Amino acid sequence: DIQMTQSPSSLSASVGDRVTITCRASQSISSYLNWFQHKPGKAPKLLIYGASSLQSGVPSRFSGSGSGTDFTLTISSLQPEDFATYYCQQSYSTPPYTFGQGTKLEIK
Amino acid sequence: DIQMTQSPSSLSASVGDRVTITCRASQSISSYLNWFQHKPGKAPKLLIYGASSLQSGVPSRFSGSGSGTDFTLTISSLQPEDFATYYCQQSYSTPPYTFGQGTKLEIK
Amino acid sequence: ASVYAWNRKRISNCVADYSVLYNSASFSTFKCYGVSPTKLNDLCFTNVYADSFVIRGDEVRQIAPGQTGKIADYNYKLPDDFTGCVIAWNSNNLDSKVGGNYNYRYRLFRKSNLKPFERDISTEIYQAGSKPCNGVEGFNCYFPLQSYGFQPTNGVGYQPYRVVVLSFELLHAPATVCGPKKSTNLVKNKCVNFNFNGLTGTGVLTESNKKFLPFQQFGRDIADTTDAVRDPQTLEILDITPCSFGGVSVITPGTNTSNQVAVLYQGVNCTEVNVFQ
Amino acid sequence: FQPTNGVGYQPYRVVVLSFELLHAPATVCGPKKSTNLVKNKCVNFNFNG
Amino acid sequence: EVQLVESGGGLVQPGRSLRLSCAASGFTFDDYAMHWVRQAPGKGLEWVSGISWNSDSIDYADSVKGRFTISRDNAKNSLYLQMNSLRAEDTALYYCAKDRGYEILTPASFDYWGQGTLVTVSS
Amino acid sequence: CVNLRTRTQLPPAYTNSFTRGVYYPDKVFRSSVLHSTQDLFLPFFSNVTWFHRFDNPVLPFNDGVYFASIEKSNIIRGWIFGTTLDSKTQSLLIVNNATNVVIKVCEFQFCNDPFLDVWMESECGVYSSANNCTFEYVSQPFLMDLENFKNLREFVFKNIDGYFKIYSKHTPINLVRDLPQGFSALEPLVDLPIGINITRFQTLLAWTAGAAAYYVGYLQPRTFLLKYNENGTITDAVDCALDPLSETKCTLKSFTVEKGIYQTSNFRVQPTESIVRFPNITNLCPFGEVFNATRF
Ligand SMILES: *[C@@H]1O[C@H](CO)[C@@H](O[C@@H]2O[C@H](CO)[C@@H](O)[C@H](O)[C@H]2NC(C)=O)[C@H](O)[C@H]1NC(C)=O
Ligand SMILES: *[C@@H]1O[C@H](CO)[C@@H](O)[C@H](O)[C@H]1NC(C)=O
Ligand SMILES: *[C@@H]1O[C@H](CO)[C@@H](O)[C@H](O)[C@H]1NC(C)=O
Ligand SMILES: *[C@@H]1O[C@H](CO)[C@@H](O)[C@H](O)[C@H]1NC(C)=O
Ligand SMILES: *[C@@H]1O[C@H](CO)[C@@H](O)[C@H](O)[C@H]1NC(C)=O
Repeated sequence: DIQMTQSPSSLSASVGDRVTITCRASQSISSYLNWFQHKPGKAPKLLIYGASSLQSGVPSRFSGSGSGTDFTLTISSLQPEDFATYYCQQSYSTPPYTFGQGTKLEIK
Repeated sequence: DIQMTQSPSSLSASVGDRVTITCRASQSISSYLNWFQHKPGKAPKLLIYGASSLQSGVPSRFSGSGSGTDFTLTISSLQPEDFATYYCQQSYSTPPYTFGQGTKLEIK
Repeated sequence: ASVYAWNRKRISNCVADYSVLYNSASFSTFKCYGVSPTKLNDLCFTNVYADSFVIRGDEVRQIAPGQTGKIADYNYKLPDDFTGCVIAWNSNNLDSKVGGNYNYRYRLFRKSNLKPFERDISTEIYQAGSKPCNGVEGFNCYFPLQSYGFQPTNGVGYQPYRVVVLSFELLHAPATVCGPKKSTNLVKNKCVNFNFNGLTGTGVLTESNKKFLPFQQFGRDIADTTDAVRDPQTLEILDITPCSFGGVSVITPGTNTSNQVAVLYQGVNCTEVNVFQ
Repeated sequence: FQPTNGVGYQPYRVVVLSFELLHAPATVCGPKKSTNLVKNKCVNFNFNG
Repeated sequence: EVQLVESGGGLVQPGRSLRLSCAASGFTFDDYAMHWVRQAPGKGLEWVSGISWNSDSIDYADSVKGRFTISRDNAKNSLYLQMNSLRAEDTALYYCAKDRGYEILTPASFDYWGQGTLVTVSS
Repeated sequence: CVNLRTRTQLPPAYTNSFTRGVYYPDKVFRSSVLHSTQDLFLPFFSNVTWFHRFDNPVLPFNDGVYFASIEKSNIIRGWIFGTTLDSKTQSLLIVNNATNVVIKVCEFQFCNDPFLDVWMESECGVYSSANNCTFEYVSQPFLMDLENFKNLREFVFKNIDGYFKIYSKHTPINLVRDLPQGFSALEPLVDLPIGINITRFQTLLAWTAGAAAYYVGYLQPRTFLLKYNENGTITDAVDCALDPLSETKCTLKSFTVEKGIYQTSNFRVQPTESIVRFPNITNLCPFGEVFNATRF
């Protein structure tokens, strides 16, 4: 079994701020991490598949990085449509698609 | 110290089935894994030295794969002479030749 | 063995089969200079050299004619006209120790670059300065040999590699290392396509008592043309004569007048090819 | 740039040296000693490279 | 085609020593490494000790350090294993395995084994 | 071993080599042609050291040896080649004793006077110990008798490309104290495939002292023009750098020249020394600043 961990718990910023959300994996996953933006009112969406590959259909403001057992996600502006919960998912170990905990982001 | 783990505990198949035995290493061992077939009635034998190198003297039905912290062993047919216990051994870390636990295979 | 003490094995009297070597997949580097690996079967060589040693990972490229380097100059040198093949493979499973294998030595300093294909065994203390060493290591006294730090945890480019190079030499000597080819029966006095230990060519094998040839095999002419050859199976002096040459001149009147021709083969005694001489 | 990046994604500092040779007085020479000058004698001279 | 037969199994009290041997006949003993393996009656395999092709590099398992002294005799193709101060947990089955390489610390593993000799540590 | 000091001190004599020392350079058959080749040959009219009394000191081995001997009882047995000859380095040994030809490459312990004593031969005291032996070879069985001159034997030894090549020839002669003026072709005998390092050598002799002598000459790279007769044997040769007339014969590729003026080569004055003239600036280039920098 593999344990997937979230360093932040709750963050707050402004409309012109910049914060970084990091996700640590207990065992090496070799850059196979995914980030999801789960708006609590509707279905979740995907932002970055793989370590640093950005899916078509979302702004290029988001940027991911990391490999092995250390990963990070950053938002450059935190625009007024970015308040949501972000999850990090691994797809490399035998337990299929283990999700990390949430990370609420309320800008104030 | 390095911990060497065996995901399966006991498996059952048929004469025309196909099963995969996997062995997970806590720390990276860089494709330096060995597989042994220990018949409980006589001396154990070697099947695959290294990650995917097959020793001369045993059928080419067996096939190994994996590197880093994830490894797998598969048997294509499980013929009536393949009932035994299989061990995975690492030869890369400072604790010399750490063996994993057994994995009994009784076909029924 | 070590770099400065590279082994050399004599190969002779062989039915040499290189097909099994080509079909093996355990060699990462398989490079040949001047000979196609698929063509190694038919060729015959007078002698074969096999040199084996172990060097560092980054130095596998340095083993080539006209190459410069520390090992290239001070340890192992290849002739510029080298022909043969080079074989090398990694040996982490055999030549790596967690504490570091210190059994492999190579030379650091020496007076001058060594001539190709020669061995150095002397372990005298190198004089890097002016202070006489007198057998005592110290300042201006560097030991020329250094030991490789081979460990299983090291990087891929630094890993130990085992090197075996095959060099083929050809000269006017009875070849003793041949390939798995069947010798057929001899047919003479006809225009054939012979092959005498790799000596290809066409002609007629007339029986001629050219001379004694007490120890000689080939016979040459003004050009590089083998005139007489000695059979490899038995001991007889065959003679090579090329097939018939010539030209086709057409004797014709004007096509306005009529449509007839007359062919002339000049310099051809066409008892073998209204016939004139 | 971050310390956690992969081996292929790490930053690299590049320094390139370029030499130009033309009909100009050579100014960057190596550590070569200069000997005496001999006249009226067939010699192999080396004047500024 | 190789043969590996051991000896020295018996019944001894705790803290007492006994001596093992192992005969090799089917190969060339002068250029291979040898290992000793322990099989508990109700557990899996465990590595104990190993020696090189010559008596240069010797390694021991953590639980058997300072108690075991593995020897070697290249003259008559026979190795040894002197166990000192035996405890009750050392009542397992001991095999005499052979290494594929010539070093005590290599990816090369154990290709040929031999039928073990059972030892008991009890009164 | 055994030391013999009853040897009168004589300076080595000298004799004209004339036109001796021409062998077949390769194993290809040519007939009725004039072939020009470049090989290690003995120069024509060279200086040959002459030895006789028992005289067998150590002699150098630069690039080859033309060894000649005229005898009546075959005092010479074999030869010894090596560098140290004290089991410190590999050495070559050849003994053509009364039994057969024996060749060994083992490391021997040679004393300060290796020699054979003798009619029958009993004393075998050329060496004391032998270890780390590598190569051996024996020829076909043949027996040879132990008892002016009648025959002349001449040998050529070469050591190149890790091969020990021996050329030999044996011809009758009616001379006693003079080397024959004539031509004799040497055919190859054996080609030992052994890569020894040889710098010095010495000769063996087999109490009664005999009246005999042997001649020694040294080879050096020279160009020769060889003439083959109708039977493929060498009949005449021209040392191509002995004198200007020889150079003319090489250019025209013939052994006869008509009246006239011929152009042979080009004269060129060679340099004597070299001079270097560089400006005397001693400041070092700023490479530390380029490499040992913090922020690019
Ligand atoms: C600054 O650069 C110089 C040369 O480019 C370095 O000098 C050598 O460095 C090596 C490796 O540390 C030493 O073994 C030599 O003894 C040094 N030679 C001299 C003359 O200093 C120097 O190390 C560089 N500085 C730093 C801090 O790395
Ligand atoms: C090889 O050829 C020689 C040549 O005459 C012959 O005598 C001998 O019988 C041959 N041997 C074989 C095995 O064909
Ligand atoms: C042509 O060949 C025949 C028989 O082979 C011979 O009689 C005749 O003389 C030859 N022609 C010439 C011009 O020699
Ligand atoms: C041989 O050499 C000696 C001394 O070098 C010399 O005196 C003698 O003239 C030489 N022989 C001939 C034939 O020139
Ligand atoms: C060639 O040998 C023969 C013997 O068959 C001989 O008669 C002839 O004279 C030799 N050739 C020469 C040029 O001497």
